[PDB]
Amino acid sequence: KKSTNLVKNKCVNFNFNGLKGTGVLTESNKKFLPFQQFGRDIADTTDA
Amino acid sequence: ISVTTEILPVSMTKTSVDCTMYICGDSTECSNLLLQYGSFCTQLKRAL
Repeated sequence: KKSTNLVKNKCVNFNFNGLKGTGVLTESNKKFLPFQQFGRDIADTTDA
Repeated sequence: ISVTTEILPVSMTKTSVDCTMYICGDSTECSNLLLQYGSFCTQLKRAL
């Protein structure tokens, strides 16, 4: 694969480690743990 | 001389739904596949 700079606050396509999606990315105030990679909402769709 | 209270509902909240966002979401291939089923969306929209 290749790599590309990170853009924020614009609706874009993203491919994070095989996770494909379309949306806008924003800085987060959430706190994770060293054994976690991403979070989920009620409908088991990624949010962070 | 007595005063009594009665309560009666009148109205109800109004909702609207989107087909493609709920069923497919952010994937175009699902939309192109769903275009070949029917016109259930028209019925749902008319009822709502």
